[PDB]
Amino acid sequence: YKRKLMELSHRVLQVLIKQEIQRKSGFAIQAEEEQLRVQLDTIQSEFKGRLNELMSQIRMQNHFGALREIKQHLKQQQEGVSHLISIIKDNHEDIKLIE
Amino acid sequence: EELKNAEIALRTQKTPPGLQHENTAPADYFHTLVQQFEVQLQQYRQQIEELENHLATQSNTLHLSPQDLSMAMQKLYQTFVALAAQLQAVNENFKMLKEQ
Amino acid sequence: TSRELWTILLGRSSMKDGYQIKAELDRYGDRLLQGLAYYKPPSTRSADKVKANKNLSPALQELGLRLSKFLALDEEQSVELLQTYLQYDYRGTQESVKVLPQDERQSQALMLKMADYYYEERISLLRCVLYILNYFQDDKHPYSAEFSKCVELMEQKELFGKYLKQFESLCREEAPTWETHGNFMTERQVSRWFVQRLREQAMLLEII
Amino acid sequence: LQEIQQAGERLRSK
Amino acid sequence: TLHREMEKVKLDQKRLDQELDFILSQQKELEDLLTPLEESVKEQSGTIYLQHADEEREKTYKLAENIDAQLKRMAQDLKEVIEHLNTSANPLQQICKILNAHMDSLQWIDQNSALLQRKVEQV
Amino acid sequence: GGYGSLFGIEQSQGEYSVTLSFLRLITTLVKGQLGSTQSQGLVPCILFVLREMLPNYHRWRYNSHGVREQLGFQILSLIHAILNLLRSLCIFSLTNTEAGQAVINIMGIGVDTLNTVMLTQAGSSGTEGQGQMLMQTIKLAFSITNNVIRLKPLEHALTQHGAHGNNLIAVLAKYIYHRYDPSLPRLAIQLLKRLAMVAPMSVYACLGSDAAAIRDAFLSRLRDNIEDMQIKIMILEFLTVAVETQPGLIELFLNSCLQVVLKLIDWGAPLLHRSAIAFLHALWQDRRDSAMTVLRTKPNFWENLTSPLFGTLACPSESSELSILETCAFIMKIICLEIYYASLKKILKKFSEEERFTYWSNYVHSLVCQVAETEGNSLTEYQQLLSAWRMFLIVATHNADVMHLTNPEVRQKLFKDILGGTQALLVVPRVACMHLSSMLCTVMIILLRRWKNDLPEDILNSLTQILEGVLQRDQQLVEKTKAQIFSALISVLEMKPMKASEIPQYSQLLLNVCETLQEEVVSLVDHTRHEVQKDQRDGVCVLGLHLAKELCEADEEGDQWQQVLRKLPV
Repeated sequence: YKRKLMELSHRVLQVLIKQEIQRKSGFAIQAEEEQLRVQLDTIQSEFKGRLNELMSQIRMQNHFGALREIKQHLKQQQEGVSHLISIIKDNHEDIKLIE
Repeated sequence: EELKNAEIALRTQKTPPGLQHENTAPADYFHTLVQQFEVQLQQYRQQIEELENHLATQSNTLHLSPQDLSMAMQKLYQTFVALAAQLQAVNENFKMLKEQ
Repeated sequence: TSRELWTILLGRSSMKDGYQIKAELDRYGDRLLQGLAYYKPPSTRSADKVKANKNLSPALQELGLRLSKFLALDEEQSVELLQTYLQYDYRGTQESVKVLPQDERQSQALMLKMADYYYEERISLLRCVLYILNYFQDDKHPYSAEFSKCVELMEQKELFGKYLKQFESLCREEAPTWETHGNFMTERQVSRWFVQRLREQAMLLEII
Repeated sequence: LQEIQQAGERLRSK
Repeated sequence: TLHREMEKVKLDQKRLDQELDFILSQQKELEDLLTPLEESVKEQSGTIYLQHADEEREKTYKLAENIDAQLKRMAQDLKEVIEHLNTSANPLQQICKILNAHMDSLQWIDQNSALLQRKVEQV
Repeated sequence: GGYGSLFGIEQSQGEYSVTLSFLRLITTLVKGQLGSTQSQGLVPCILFVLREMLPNYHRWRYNSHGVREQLGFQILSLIHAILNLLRSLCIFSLTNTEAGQAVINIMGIGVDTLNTVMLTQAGSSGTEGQGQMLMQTIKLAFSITNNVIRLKPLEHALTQHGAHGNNLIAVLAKYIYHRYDPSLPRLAIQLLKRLAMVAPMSVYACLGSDAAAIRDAFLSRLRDNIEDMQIKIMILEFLTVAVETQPGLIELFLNSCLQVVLKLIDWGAPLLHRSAIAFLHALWQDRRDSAMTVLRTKPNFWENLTSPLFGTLACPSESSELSILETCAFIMKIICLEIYYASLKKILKKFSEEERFTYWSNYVHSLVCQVAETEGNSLTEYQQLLSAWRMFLIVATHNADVMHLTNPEVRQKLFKDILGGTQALLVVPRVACMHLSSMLCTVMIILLRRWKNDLPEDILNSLTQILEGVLQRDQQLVEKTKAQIFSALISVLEMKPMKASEIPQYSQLLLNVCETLQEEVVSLVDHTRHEVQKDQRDGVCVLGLHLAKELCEADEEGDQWQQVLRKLPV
């Protein structure tokens, strides 16, 4: 269902752009809209090669895949965090009561 | 989202058949669609650098260490300390207003 | 492609053996001999084949028919030149060629570059003939005797009359018009075809 | 490891 | 008590099952809806054709869609990278997973804390 | 100078025969090999040619077409010919002044403008048109930047993303489209390899949406058979280099490139297979796990990868193709690195049954001996091949079963051969022989230690003569050799308890041991005294001490020891 959501979403974007193409034409896509379009081309000009590098290192990792003492302090800190969380939530209750 | 968007596009395409104009909507739509992919690009590059540092460690990785635990422990201690300081600011502001 | 043949005769290629140069001359012999007449005008049979050549995507066959109408060249030769450009000259991935015949703008740009390619190909064939004639007797050129042999093969079949007739034809061709050449034959294209015919005349006269 | 990479980065940042 | 929670859990399974099928009937009725958009966009094209000339930039919105698609591939590859990183995941990796959980808890905690501070400021 | 007035009047009027004549004279002067004392007088003219001519020659009024281009071209010709001989000044000017960006622009005119002006030539002079001079100027700018990068703001401008969206490196890469003159794309590729060695931004980044296009173009241009074998090896080296300097592009390129390497590994050209197997060895070295796993999955990968080792090479005295030895070297290196980091087992069992160890050792010995007889033109070849045999035998002994290196007969053959090789190499009186014998010594030491239980009189006499030569040597370079030969002799005596009567030249042996002991001991004494390199002296000391202890334990009567202590106040 999620793949279908992304796919029909791309399709809906297609139908939207095509409806805004067929009708709104007529030397009418103008000043403010033109500004929007220019800002959009700009952002499009504003990475990809880093992404190829990401896939690269990821393939590298995918192929590469192909302490009783410490637990005490770790769990003590976890208990401390569980102690602090509730006091913060009480802060929030006091906030809502203040509003 | 996607269903109702297809619905709106179909409805606007239906009203045009007789005579209409519903176009500013898809304009703002393409605007938001670009604004979305904007952050995802930075995400792609940040993940790039993440995989880079990971594999940099992995070429070095043929061994492990015991100190990183103590480092992360002291850092998480100062961290939750700052977090509780922030929560204290929040409780004190709640109390200031609820006393006002 | 004539550009490759020319670059080969010019020695810019890693093929340095004389026999291979002789074989390449033999392969391009018919085109070198027929000269500018190689590119045939549109003909019904070639068009019906371009449609019937089932190996082609419909978008490609349509772009090719548009090209044949644009440059008044046979549809089959248009398809061949188009495949040559898109497989050797296209500065884009083999992916975008799937859509460029669907996108009208990309199709028009491809048509323009293809007309440029056809003209340049004619010029390249002429330059190849020029070099072969200019080095056929100089014993210092690495392919000298191969050149004299190709030149003798060209002379034995009366290269003179063929080049003269091609000169006359290029001299009496009516200027390209949008009526006969389709939507693309703008004034820019009229002047382009004119300068092209002028260059053809000049090169043919130099060859003579 | 993604959260852990992020958290290594953060605790290092502090 | 196990039987009690079992009754609740079977209720949850049934209800989520029904909700997924409802989302699916949405994914279908929405394909039907996206189709009338297509036929009416075809009508709009066959009408705009019945004019002089001058289509608008399509080679730009298509590039926008392509940027979206490339970002989608990037997110998919990031999912793959996360999956492989897990596939790589001694006491060491236990320490790392636990520290990551603790840091994530610290992050959501500071999030709730700032939410409280902002509610107070609005208060 | 008087030429400045003519230059000003030419710039004002729009014809530059005076300036061009000045340039021709200056180029002949700088090229005519004016003696070192004479270059200093022309350096002001050089600064004039570098600072005022090249940076503005684009803006100067051109009364006719071409003359601006030829002015720039003569400027670049002077610059290069000076740089091809002066050096420091041209380098500093190009790297810190406007000349850098000017030549950058000359390069960045883009291949399209080039080909366009190329189609503008109206006559047979397609090799002699204005476009020919233009391409000459472009290749000049390219070779210039190449030399400048080789000999060393310019780098920042070269990696900067131009303000118009076309990063200069992208314009450079697009030159791969130039199909009339191969030297231009070859030089662009050279600049690309250099920048990948030196630039910090990923080539994919500045390449943008054309990165994949350029990749496909490269794959086609390499795959084609009419491409220059020179360009072929150049691209193969480029790939290998990116494997060690450009990770992003190195990943982008394989996508696939491997099929080409397989096709070339089906005698195509020794250099091609050399560059290819080199790139492969490098990828296996850098732990390119994605690449390693992907390859190791391909069928017959080990078979087609190792087919070159199964052949027989010509004797090292004949003209044996250095590429064959270098290939086999990188191949054995890949096999090692794999086995260490880890079809293969079958290939190894074959090679062992194929006695490949025996032929390899015989050939390595012949090569070392040949290098020795020449006292160090085939030197580097035999050296690398010996490094190969060394690393091979090492990785073998570390896992003898995997190598099937259980044969004590083969173990003893190897030990004796390496020993005698160290000997013959260390016998030549007149630096190469030193390093070679030192490598052989480290090898023989580790080997004897591992194969002691498989491991004598002739060995004693040989190590005796060897220590003798090691004594007649200058001290500062023979220390490690002395220590090695000593541990060797110790192993020779510990191998079988022998009385002084069975030790040939035992008198001379103890004599030399005493001489060395005395010298080195006095040395260590002075060294420790000046301390008012700490551990090695004491190590050698204790070593000689235990050595003489055992030697005396062999002589219970001390009569020879008596004559010795009488000869030396030890």
